[PDB]
Amino acid sequence: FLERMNTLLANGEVPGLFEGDEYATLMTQCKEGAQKEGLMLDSHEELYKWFTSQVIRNLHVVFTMNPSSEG
Amino acid sequence: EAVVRLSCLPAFKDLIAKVQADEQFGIWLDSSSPEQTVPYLWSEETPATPIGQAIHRLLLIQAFRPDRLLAMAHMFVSTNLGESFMSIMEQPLDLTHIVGTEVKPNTPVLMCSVPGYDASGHVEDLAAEQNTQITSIAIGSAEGFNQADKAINTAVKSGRWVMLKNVHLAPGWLMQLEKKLHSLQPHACFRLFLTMEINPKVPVNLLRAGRIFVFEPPPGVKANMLRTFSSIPVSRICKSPNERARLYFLLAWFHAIIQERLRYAPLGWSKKYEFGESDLRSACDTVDTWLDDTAKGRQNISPDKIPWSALKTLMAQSIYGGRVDNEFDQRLLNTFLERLFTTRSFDSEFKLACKVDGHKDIQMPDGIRREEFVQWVELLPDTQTPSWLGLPNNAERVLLTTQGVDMISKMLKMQAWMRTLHTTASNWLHLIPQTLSHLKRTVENIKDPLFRFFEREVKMGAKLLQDVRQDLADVVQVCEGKKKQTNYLRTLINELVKGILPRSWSHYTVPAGMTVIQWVSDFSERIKQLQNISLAAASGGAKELKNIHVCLGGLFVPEAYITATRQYVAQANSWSLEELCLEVNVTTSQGATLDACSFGVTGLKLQGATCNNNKLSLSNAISTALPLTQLRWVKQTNTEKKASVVTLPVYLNFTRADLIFTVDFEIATKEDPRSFYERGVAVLCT
Amino acid sequence: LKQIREVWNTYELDLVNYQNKCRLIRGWDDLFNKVKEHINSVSAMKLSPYYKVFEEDALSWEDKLNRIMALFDVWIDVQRRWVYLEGIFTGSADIKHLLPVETQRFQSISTEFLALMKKVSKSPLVMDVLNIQGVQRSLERLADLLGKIQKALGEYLERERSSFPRFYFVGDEDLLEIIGNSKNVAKLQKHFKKMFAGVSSIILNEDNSVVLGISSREGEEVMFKTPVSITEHPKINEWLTLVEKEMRVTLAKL
Amino acid sequence: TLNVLADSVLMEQPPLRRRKLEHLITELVHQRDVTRSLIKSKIDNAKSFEWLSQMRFYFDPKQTDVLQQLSIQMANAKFNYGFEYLGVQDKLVQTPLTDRCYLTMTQALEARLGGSPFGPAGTGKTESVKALGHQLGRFVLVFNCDETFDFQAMGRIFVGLCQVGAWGCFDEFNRLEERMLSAVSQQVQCIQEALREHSNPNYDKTSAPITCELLNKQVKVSPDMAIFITMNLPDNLKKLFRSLAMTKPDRQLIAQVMLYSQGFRTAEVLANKIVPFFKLCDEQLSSQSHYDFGLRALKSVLVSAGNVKRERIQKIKREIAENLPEQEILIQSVCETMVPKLVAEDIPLLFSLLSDVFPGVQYHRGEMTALREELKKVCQEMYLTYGDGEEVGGMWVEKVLQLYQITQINHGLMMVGPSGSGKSMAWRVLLKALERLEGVEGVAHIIDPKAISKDHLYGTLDPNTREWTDGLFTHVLRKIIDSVRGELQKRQWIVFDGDVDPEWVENLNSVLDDNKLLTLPNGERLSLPPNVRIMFEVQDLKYATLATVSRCGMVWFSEDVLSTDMIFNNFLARLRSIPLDDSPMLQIQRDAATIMQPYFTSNGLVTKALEHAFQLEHIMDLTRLRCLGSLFSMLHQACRNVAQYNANHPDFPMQIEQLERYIQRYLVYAILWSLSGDSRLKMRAELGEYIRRITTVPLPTAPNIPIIDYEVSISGEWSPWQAKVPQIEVETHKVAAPDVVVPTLDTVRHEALLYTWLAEHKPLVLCGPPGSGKTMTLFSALRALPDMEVVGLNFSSATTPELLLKTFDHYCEYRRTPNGVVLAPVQLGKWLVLFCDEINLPDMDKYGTQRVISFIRQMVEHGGFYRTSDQTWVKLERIQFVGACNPPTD
Ligand SMILES: Nc1ncnc2c1ncn2[C@@H]1O[C@H](COP(=O)(O)OP(=O)(O)OP(=O)(O)O)[C@@H](O)[C@H]1O
Ligand SMILES: Nc1ncnc2c1ncn2[C@@H]1O[C@H](COP(=O)(O)OP(=O)(O)O)[C@@H](O)[C@H]1O
Ligand SMILES: Nc1ncnc2c1ncn2[C@@H]1O[C@H](COP(=O)(O)OP(=O)(O)O)[C@@H](O)[C@H]1O
Repeated sequence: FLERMNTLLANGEVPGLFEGDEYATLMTQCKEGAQKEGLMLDSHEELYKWFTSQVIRNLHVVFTMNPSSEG
Repeated sequence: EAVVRLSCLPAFKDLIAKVQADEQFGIWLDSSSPEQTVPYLWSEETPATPIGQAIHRLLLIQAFRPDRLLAMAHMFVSTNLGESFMSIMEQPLDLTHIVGTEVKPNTPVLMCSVPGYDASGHVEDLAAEQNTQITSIAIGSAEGFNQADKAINTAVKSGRWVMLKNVHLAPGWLMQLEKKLHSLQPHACFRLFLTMEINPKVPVNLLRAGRIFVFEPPPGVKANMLRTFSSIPVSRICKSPNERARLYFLLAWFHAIIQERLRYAPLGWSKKYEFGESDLRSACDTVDTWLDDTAKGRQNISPDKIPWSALKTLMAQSIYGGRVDNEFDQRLLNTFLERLFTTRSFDSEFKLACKVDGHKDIQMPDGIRREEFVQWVELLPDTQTPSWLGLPNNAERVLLTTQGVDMISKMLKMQAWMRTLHTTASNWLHLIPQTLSHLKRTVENIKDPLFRFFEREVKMGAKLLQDVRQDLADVVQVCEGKKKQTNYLRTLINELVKGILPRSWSHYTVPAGMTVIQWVSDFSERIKQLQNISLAAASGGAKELKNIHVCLGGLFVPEAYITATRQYVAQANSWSLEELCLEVNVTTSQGATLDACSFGVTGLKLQGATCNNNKLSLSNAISTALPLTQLRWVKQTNTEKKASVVTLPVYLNFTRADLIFTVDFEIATKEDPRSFYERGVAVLCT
Repeated sequence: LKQIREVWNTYELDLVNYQNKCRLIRGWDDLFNKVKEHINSVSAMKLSPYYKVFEEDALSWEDKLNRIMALFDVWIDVQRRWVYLEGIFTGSADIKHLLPVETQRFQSISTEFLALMKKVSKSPLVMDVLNIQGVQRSLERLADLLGKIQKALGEYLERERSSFPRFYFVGDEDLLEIIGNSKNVAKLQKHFKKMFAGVSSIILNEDNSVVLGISSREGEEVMFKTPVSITEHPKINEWLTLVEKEMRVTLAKL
Repeated sequence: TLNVLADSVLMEQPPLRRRKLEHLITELVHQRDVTRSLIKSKIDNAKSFEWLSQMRFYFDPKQTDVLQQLSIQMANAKFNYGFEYLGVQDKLVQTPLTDRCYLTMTQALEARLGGSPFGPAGTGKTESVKALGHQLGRFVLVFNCDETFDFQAMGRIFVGLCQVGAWGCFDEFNRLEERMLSAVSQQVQCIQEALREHSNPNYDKTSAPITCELLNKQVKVSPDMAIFITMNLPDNLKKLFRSLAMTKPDRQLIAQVMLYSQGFRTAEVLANKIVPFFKLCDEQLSSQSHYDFGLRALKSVLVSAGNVKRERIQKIKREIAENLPEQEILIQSVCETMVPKLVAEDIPLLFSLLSDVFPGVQYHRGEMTALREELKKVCQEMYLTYGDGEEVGGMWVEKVLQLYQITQINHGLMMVGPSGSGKSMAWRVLLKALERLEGVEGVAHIIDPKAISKDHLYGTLDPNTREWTDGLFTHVLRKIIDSVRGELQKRQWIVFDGDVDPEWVENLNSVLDDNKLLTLPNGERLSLPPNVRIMFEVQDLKYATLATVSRCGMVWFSEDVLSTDMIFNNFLARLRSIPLDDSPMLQIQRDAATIMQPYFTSNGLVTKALEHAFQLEHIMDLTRLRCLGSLFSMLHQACRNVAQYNANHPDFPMQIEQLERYIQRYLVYAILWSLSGDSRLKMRAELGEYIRRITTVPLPTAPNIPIIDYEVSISGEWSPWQAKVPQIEVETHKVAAPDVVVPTLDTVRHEALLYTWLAEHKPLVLCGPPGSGKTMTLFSALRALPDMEVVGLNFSSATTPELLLKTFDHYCEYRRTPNGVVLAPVQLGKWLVLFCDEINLPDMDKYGTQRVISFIRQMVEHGGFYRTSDQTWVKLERIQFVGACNPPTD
């Protein structure tokens, strides 16, 4: 979990998450979102970059922790 | 030193001054039991309560004659709880009263026995006197588990006393039994007995939920011999030539002697060997087979025809020497077997043990049937000194002192502490010497084996000193709170508070379990001698190293020192290493001149013997100091050693677990080597 | 339940080829964990009070999930046993002559199993194959037959290992190789090393029909005083026992 | 008979007859001591124990039963001889300890008990049990209880021991963990209790054979079988097993008997010298995990000494005659086996101990002039330094010769030493020299473990289809064995460069031994052809099992074999010959080398600076090769600055005068930034101050400013960095925005070093406290380069080489074998840099190896890796690595 959040926070994208059918479906929904948000559809890599930037500007992760500094 | 520490106590301010007078103090100190009457040495005017005098005398006994500490503690318990408090333990326990009334049928009676002992006979006699049937069951068979379970199921509804034999073999089935015993039992007469030896793998849950009875083999040769004679069938000892009865008596004597010497493990046989009933059965089988082979018929065969060599060799090399690890315990096993198993053992004046209790002897029973040997054994005196075993009489004092220290340690472990840990760590830092220097290395002295050994020793000592200083200063810093402890520091504190030596501080051989304060003290002494060695090496390169009167006990690897001395002597001449043998000269004056091949060592202690000039003689006072023991390497002539010399092992600790080397000593004109071997004489570095 | 009603509509069996050029099922983890998750979800929803949108949508599919689970957790055992026994019966020779009834029963069983595999391959849909009648009963029959024939193979291995007890030092696969390659004796020489202490080879005749002696790692030969002919003792255990006996006798005479 | 045997072992014998001879010397020596003891003891009666305690043999041909013709009696035991052919085996010297073991074990066998020898490992408990079992002709099995213990097999193994009459020995039975120990103890107890009833007083004659229960069924127990439990014991077996203390064997007696069986006159003196020497080597020599001074090593040294003596006498014959010095032959055998494993500190110690135990005699080494000449030709063209003794390069060539000797003897060689020693160079030069001298081609397969999964190293079976797919090493072994392609005339050296680890050598333990066969999970066996050598090029043996280290010989490459002078010679030889641009470049390189030669000598500027920098403090552990390589890369850039200067100025090229003053100052600049570029500013100032007092290169005039603050420019002048920091005014919308850098002192010099070390395509790691500006300093130089495209990549604890693999698949394409498979970026002409965020973050394994770090090292050093799909070597074309990390103390 922390390994995934490391990439979700530092870079905002998780590379080893969307593979195969999930990747294609994500491309479909994100290109549809680009069309309904007035955004021009681009190549797969540029569309993925736009999706990652959309995640950057539309995702906030909050961590709540024990005040135990040893943890 | 004990007087000084006791004088530190406020109740004994005047203790040197008061012991100056009262010339009876020496007689009291030499008294056999100086706890019945103890001189008044505490400075108290008004207090006269019995408890106060008892505890003051207890502290005095800890100071003077600590071997009587057990007896003094017994009298202290007598004063604080009446002179009948422990007497219930002396009488033989009666299982009927305990089991009938205050043992619930839910609770299983645990028939705990020390290994080498069986306790089924007690409850068998219990059932015989109470005429209650027992469904005794042996544990270990796969079908035995099902049979025991069926007996449990069919006995709870009828209250039949179930018995399991050696149930400690199976821990998982015992867990299952403990879990299932929570279910209620219809019958109240039910009593469940688990006979099991003292094995640490036995479930703790069973121990909590059951009544634990501990049985031990009563100490003594007489009890051991009664036990052995009861174990051996009457038929197996009576048949064949009548000499087999005396052979069995001799075997029982030997087995009892070697088991009662196990109690005096340091001074007896170096380590606690397992000499249970299996070895005695094997020896009995050996005697049976060899008397059958030698004496085919039933005639009274002559003792000269007894296969003495076969029995001695088989019991020294195969069934009793098969568990002996080192050379010297094997040598003493051989000494016992030669002394006992001989054709002279069938005479009438043959002594089982000489020098016993000063000048008396233990005679052979002139018997032909097992009955007369048994009657002789039961006629043995109740009093038994360690001299029965060949050991000196003060082995009892040594054992009693060890037991007293063990009781003190147990009570100490049966007892915020930031400040106490801080002050003890600061005291250690103050007492422990500063860093160790090894700033001498020239090309010409790399050839010197002594320099190489001393350099490696000083380097290892300096590294370990730096590690100990850093860790202990870290502990100090954590004590005030300006530094935060970690996992290594946490376990270090856990070890230091309980006074157990940290595993990271152990890099040289130390006795198996000792107080950290003793470790710090001997570490400080070792560092001090290493600083002296380094100073000598700074003063001179190859002249002072030879003239170092080094303390062999303080070296981390003294065997490496012996090897380096041999190497140095080999290089000094054209001789090779294997062409040298060690010659040892004990002197009196510390300023004795050292020869070219001679090497002086200090701190060696001789156990159970003393030397006038260089000739050993037996002494009742153990730990005789050897001042300036000189080690000489000489060209060996490959000749046989005479019969007037003994080879003593040289151990490093009070415990005899590691050999450094062996020293040959000329004994006096009266003593014989066998007595030295059986008295446990050795040389100790510490 | 929305995703549950559609996950079964699109679900391939993911067929794979075999060394015998036959179709098999490789997917088992996704075929068990997903079904268990779906059945747990439908059980929770039926138990849960919040179900007044799905008054009857999972009871008609809970039995479907149970049928899937039973069919396929029998199918996995069936296919594993079948591939293991196929390897045993095809890799080693003389399996037709030795245990003929077992071999013919396994041939009929393999014919039925391959027919079933062709049927499931023609329609690689799990719904399309659950609708086929008789699949469950045929599968349980097939599994029980496989169990019996595997037990019989184990019993035969035990009875052949009981004779010439040196076979207890080799595994099941090694002993199957030993007892199957009766004609190709040259493959036995790799197993004599573990069955004996020092014997590594057997000195055979020119046509490898008479055992003239034994050999070792170094190459030291022990010619038999009386050679044993495998022709007169065709069974392998018989002439192996005779080789051991003649080795003892030859050592004694020498 | 002993004299005839000893005269017949000096001459030439076949190996089988040699072993028969040696067995005969062993027995006849034992008989000689036994008879001599009987004579000295004045034994007259034949029933006396002193004779009756010896193993005695009674043979009666008249009996018709084969098994009972020979009877063996020890003291009162009467065993028959199991007439089972043992082969040739190996014979133990009957020392008094071995005699006591025989007596005790035979007594245990008559009592229907078991034998339980105990003591330290290497004493001979298992071998003594096996020797006793072979003396009685029984089929003895040894079960290794430390590891590779097949529990499922033991059920039928015990039944085989029962129904055959075979023995069983458990080597280090206590090494078993409690779970399997308890069940093995239960089975052993069942067997022992079944066997104890064979000696029933009332049921001695067993009409019905006694059976036990092992496989949930009754199995007959033959009286001939036995079980032995060697240790280093459970309460089940305490009452059913006799124990013997095998603490210390008689090494002097074993050595003397073995030497006498090797034909050595005065074998007693040689034994009583060599045994104390092996004792000293365990005390005076520093403890290493690979040192073996035990009994097995002593026996190996003794047999090698016998071979050496026979070689000497047969060489003298072709020029009875027994006048050779035996001690010098023994010393050569010791030194030809122990010196290669010795660390540099122990080498003088070994000869000091040799002069102690064997005074006066000296060790003379085989010259091998034939190979030492082809080494001079393989070197001097690979730009390496050659030596012939105390001269420079002597230690390295001696290590190469020792490596050659071990390759001749063993087949699983293991080159071990601190990183930076010439291990890889040694074995490469040896391979080329062997190919030249013997005319046999040498092909090296550098398989890197810990970079791929063990499944991809060997292979696995899919539990559904049961199809077998081979791993990397397995496929290499297939291509060596199955396909010939000059098999016997190609030297296949499968170097396992990396870190040694138990997990991937479990399968190799069957290959390193004399078996030379690999057992696969599918059951197939592949036998290693004799030309194959399994070479382990590793840095240390901290995490190597005793089995793997003891199963193969080795040569230790200490850090002292490769001196700094050798590395400087390599740098200058490559500089003068290899063009930096792949003709004027060579000329300027030779001029630079000539100018900078007096500093790259023994002592001098670079050596003194490196020695002084080693006593400073750096953020990372200081490695000599790291600083030297960074210095060499910077100096290589200093020779490209001249190339660009000449290109920009076709007329008036910089002559030797300008070049000299440029490179003298650039050498100091590169020394300062390479030997102290990983340390604090105070350490940099200290190194500069030390340089100022030991150099003759003109330095900055101002003493109050450190040399680290200046630049050499191109005119050979110290231009301060502060003169090259512009004053920029960023527009308002770009205030503190990402990827906005304001020039300063650090960003103008670190950028210079990044340009220097990226123009070489050399991997680098930026180390510093968090937020100090490592990432910003890099991207201010990467994206400035037009063709240096950057691929963002983040390293965490769970990072594995598969991350790099997916990055390569997404951004790079595999060329269809132009010359082998080559991994190249999708776009042409552009270089990919994989920025390594927190390169030291990945988790330390339990065996001290980060898999991803080793994976990227494989392709930094060897220029590629191995695909896991077809097990073929793929080569990186235009892939570059850059790292960044916080200090390791964090
Ligand atoms: N005479 C020489 N012989 C060998 N290497 C030399 C010599 N002179 C200089 N060198 C340099 O020393 C290094 C030798 O290290 P080598 O590549 O053999 O080590 P490795 O075993 O691959 O790795 P590591 O030392 O990190 O374990 C190379 O950089 C080589 O250029
Ligand atoms: N009496 C002996 N004579 C000759 N070699 C011996 C003798 N005792 C032990 N050895 C050698 O010692 C080596 C290791 O002995 P081993 O049986 O492994 O001891 P352990 O089982 O106690 O580790 C063996 O290779 C063996 O050849
Ligand atoms: N010239 C400069 N020197 C140092 N730091 C700077 C400079 N200009 C900007 N910074 C700031 O320093 C920070 C360093 O960030 P970053 O490169 O992520 O640190 P690191 O690479 O050490 O993790 C940046 O956020 C940047 O805003």
